[PDB]
Amino acid sequence: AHLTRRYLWDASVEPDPEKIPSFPPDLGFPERKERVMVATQQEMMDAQLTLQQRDYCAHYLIRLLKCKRDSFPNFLACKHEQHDWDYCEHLDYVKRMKEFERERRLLQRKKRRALKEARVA
Amino acid sequence: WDKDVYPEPPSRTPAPSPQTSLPNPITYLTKAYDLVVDWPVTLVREFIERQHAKNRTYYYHRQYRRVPDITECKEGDVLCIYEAEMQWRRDFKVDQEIMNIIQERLKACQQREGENYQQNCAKELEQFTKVTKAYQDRYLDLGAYYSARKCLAKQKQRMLEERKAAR
Amino acid sequence: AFCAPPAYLTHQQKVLRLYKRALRHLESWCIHRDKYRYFACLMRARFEEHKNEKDMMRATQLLREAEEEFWQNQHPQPYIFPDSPGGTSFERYECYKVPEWCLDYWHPSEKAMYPDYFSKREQWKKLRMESWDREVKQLQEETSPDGIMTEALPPARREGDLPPLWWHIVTRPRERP
Amino acid sequence: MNIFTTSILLIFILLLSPILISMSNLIKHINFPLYTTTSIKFSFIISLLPLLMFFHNNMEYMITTWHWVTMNSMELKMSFKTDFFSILFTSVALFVTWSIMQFSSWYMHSD
Amino acid sequence: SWDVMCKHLFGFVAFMVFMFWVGHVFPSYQPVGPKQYPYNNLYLERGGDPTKEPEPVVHYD
Amino acid sequence: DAPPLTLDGIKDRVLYVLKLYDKIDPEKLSVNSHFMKDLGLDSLDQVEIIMAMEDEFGFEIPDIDAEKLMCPQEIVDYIADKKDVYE
Amino acid sequence: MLCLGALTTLFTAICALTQNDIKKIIAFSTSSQLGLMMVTLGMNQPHLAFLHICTHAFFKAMLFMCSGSIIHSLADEQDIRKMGNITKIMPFTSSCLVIGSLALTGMPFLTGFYSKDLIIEAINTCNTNAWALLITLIATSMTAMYSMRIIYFVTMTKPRFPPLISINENDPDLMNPIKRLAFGSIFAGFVISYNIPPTSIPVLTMPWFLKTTALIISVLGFLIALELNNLTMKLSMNKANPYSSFSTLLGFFPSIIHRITPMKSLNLSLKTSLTL
Amino acid sequence: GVHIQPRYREFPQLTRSQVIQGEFLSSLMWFWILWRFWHDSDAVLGHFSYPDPSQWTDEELGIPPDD
Amino acid sequence: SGYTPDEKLRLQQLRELRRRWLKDQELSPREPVLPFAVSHVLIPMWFVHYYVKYHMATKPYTIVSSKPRIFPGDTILETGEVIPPMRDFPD
Amino acid sequence: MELPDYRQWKIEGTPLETVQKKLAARGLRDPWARNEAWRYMGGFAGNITFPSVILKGFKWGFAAFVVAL
Amino acid sequence: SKYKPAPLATLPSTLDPAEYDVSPETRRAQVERLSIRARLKREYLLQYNDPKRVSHIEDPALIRWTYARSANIYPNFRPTPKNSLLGAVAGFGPLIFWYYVFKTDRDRKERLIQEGKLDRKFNISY
Ligand SMILES: [Zn+2]
Repeated sequence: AHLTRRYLWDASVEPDPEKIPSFPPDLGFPERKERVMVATQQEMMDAQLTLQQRDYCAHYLIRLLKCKRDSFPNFLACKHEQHDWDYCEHLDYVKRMKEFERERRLLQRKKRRALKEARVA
Repeated sequence: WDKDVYPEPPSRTPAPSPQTSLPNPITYLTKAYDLVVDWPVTLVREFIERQHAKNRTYYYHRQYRRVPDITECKEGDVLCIYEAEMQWRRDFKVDQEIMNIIQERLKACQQREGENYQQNCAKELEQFTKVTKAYQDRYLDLGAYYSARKCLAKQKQRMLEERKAAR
Repeated sequence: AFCAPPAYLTHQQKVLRLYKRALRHLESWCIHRDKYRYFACLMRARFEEHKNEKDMMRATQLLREAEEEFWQNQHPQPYIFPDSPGGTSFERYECYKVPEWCLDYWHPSEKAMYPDYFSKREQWKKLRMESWDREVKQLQEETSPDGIMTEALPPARREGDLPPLWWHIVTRPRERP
Repeated sequence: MNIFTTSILLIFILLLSPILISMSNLIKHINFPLYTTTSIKFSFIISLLPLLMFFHNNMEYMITTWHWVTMNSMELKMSFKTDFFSILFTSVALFVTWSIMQFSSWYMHSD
Repeated sequence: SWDVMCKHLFGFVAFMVFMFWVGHVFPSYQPVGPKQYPYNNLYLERGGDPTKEPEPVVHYD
Repeated sequence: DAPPLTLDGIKDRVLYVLKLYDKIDPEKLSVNSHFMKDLGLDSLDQVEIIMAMEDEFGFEIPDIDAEKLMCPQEIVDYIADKKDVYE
Repeated sequence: MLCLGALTTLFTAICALTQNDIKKIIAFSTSSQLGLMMVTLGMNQPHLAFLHICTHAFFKAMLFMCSGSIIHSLADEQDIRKMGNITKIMPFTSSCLVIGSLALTGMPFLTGFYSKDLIIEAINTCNTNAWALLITLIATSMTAMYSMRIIYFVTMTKPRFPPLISINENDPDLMNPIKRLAFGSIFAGFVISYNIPPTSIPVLTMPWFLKTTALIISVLGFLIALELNNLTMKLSMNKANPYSSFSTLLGFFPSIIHRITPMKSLNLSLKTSLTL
Repeated sequence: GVHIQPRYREFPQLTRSQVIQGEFLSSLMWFWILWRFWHDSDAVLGHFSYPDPSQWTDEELGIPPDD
Repeated sequence: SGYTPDEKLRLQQLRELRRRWLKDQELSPREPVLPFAVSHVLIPMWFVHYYVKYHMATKPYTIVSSKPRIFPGDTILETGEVIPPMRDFPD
Repeated sequence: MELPDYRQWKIEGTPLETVQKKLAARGLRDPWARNEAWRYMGGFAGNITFPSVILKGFKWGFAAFVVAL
Repeated sequence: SKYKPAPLATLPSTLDPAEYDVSPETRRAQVERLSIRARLKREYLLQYNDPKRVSHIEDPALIRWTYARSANIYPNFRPTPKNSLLGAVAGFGPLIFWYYVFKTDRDRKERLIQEGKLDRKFNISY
């Protein structure tokens, strides 16, 4: 439905996917701390994680992969490890959704504030 | 193989760390392969090599003395130039298997380092251009009638440029 | 495939051959048997009426508008049987229908086995050469009186004679070897 | 682990074995449909051995069996890769093939 | 009829090709911002030059 | 797969079907009994008969030769001749 | 390729809806499924595309040999029109056919389900052509439809086969392989998905309509197909709509591009390049 | 006639094995679908709940106080 | 229509002959007068192994393998090192 | 191979009968129905419902599930 | 609508008016053509079904076809317009088209190589 808003009713309010952080992080965020990668650039390189899979969840992945090589004959027992990885990622998709919504709203700020300044003069 | 002409990196292997009661279906099989496939073969092979070592013979590698190169070779003297177009057509190949090795040494370095080839394997690819930029600069424009006189000219057309550009 | 093609077609055979193309192209739209056995006895009705039209002109005006009604109300993928021209098995087994004049170049070793087979084959080949004369003569003595010739061939008409030109309708590759 | 390399080379040799049996006079004497069906069956089992290896360790192998021409700079050689795509597919394909040859014996009976 | 065929086939082709264009104009994309890769968008690992450090690309919480 | 036909099993099926056609009396159908001169059926009913047979035996009688499957027997040798049944 | 894979998916699927040849319908389904496989490669999701290749092999192989069983058991009838009620006459193949049919329609917890819905939701979540996204999903509903077409006409209907019946599927050579692949069709998606190396970093987070879209569209695809098929038996004649033709004769690409090209490519050689 | 004899206009007789093998393959299909559904019901539901993007306090996203 | 009385005899007679031809085609008794995995699994295997462990293995870059995977906290057999355990997962 | 008595077949009791009755209102009567009777006559007489095929073996399948569970 | 025969997808036999023609003449040709074919048919059928024959049935109708198509062409050639204009567009037309297709490419390539832009990387062969 986001699309319906962007393609059917409005054009500016809805942000463009190509440029999601249209705004600097400081806005409405004093000293926001940046994401921290747990895994070592080397740890990944030694676990031969596909570049794409080197996400901020790379660390829970390496765990899964560990418990998948170990526990070899049993491919149905590294189940907790998969939930974790997935969660980490769900908890990342949500972030990527929070960032998109924040942009959206911020661009709206611009519009409403445009009118604010657009106050008759 | 010369560990140095065909290098090969040292091996690092994670140690066995089973965490399951079940029995690995691989370890058992190997224990068999090693007895019913390897031992039988191993026995034969040795017996081969002792048959060889009885009448051990040797073969050397023809070393070609270096003759005078076209750069120095009278004009029209078909004798000297013939001995000097061969000396080059010979090095047109020795300078080609070298490039065969870099074609190969690399191929291995991207099978041995998958998902890291982008990075770990850049010792070679830097060389595959350090060697390709040269092979391109001494043997490429030439026709199928490649001759030392033409490499002499392909170079010397450009030695002007490394002298006209410089000037 | 057996009988010979008539020169021109009558009115009847054109009408009665639509009753086939039509009813058979009605079992491709109406697949279930019941719907068919219904929607088809209703078809005959269409042909049943306008059966006794004596006015040829009219009759050939019902036929020419029937075959256009049909062309536009036909099924693209009708039900054509498996082994009939245009079918799914048409000429499938023809890769195994060798023409029987090829057992004549077999090595005396091959024909050594299968012994009684060739003992009966040599009888039939004696039959074929023993009548070519009486046949061709028949074919000719009974020739047309300088008139229209069809592709029909005469029967025997005398004992001992074999139907004229019978070597390839008989002794023909078996359909599904 | 030669067990891996040999297995990848072996499937090809085992499957080629039915092809040359028909080249020699031997196939008339044994049953070709039954013999071929069995060897694909054994090929599937042989394919399984590398598949477990890959899964246990997730490692690949480039196998350069024979050189065909140097052709100067572009050397040409016969190489079989054993990446996840190749061995996973090799096992799935032979299982389907093992299924079909037995189906083939029933379907083309009387051919 | 043959004409009916040629027109219909190509009509289909065109409508499709066109609709695919209407599509590229108006794509379907979920409400998700861009994916964030660690380090400098994996500058070094994407094979970047080890010596020349890239303009840091940082990702905040 | 299925067993091959016989000149008396290709005759019992042909009489069977016809005995199930309501117009053709089931007690006056005899193999040497013509469809249009002896049983009474019309021309349109010959097409319908043949078609039943084409569906009982699963093949198509060419019209040019189907236009003549009159006797209820011609159908029994033509079907058999087309299917190579030498009994 | 995302675009052309998408066009082939529906183009082939729509053609399959009206085809009346059992082998032909399965073949069109082979092309559609690969159209979906082409779509995932087009959306740069290579690992899952390979996963569908393996799962696709098990069930499509089953359905064909299933029809191999029906065609051989019947007097070589290759048309759904004359084949009916195989479910009671031959339960062994009918059981194998529906197992394969549901796998083709991505029934939950069967081999198609482990790989196919990953591909579906991948589409529903990526940035893509709107036309491609809509066609791929209805292509999925059509896969259920033609899947429904096969079992209703081939299996659940009064028999319409020729009157003498001689059906035998007891031969070990029929059952065994069909039995063996059926075991693969039931358990392969379970085994392959867990065993393969983690890859692609899928997006399991979706609004529920998109998470369950593959399941629902497949369900109503059959639902809609069921009703239409039933309506057919109502002593109410229903002829073709204008499109039915563009559907049954393969979109008319065969009728037109196979008669013009081979004609204007050979005419030019004999008449112009050779003789002139 | 070999194996099972043909049946003219009658329901082909069926062998014990034909029916049992057919019910066997189908029943295992259903046992597997039911077993996995119970043990792993994340085929329809999904084990991650979509966040409502429209309930994020403006503080959460850095939406400055307008002005 | 109906067969012509002289075509229901050329089909009468020729069918009679076809029936005899097909009888003659029938073969008389005697007509045809005629006058273990180790085999392909083990024997082929030894050879292959002989080839892979004594030609390929011996020659350079003939059997190359992706590096083995090493995770945090797992030991390297050849060198003896123990891969450092990773930074603790806080959540 | 004998053949079932032709008499056995009858149109009543099958869907052909309802087709028979309507065609009859129209005055028409199809004569080939009886031939098309064995389709609906016996063995194949029972109507087959779509849930029945999809759910074949579900009864034991669930019985098996419960036990394993 | 009405079927519309095109040079392809021709008018079927039915739907064809002339089929519905029963003028005396037509039924005189239609019966005069079977004769030619019956006559030819009974000249193939008692020469192919002839015992005691080894020679090759010739099918002279095929020999008249090949001669007409590869050895009766130049004896029936008269150079007109629509034949020489069309006999030069076919031999020199594309042959001149591709020359300006290959010259322009080869010239573009050469310029770029001369000016130093063409990369020619990792190309060590040609
Ligand atoms: Zn069979």
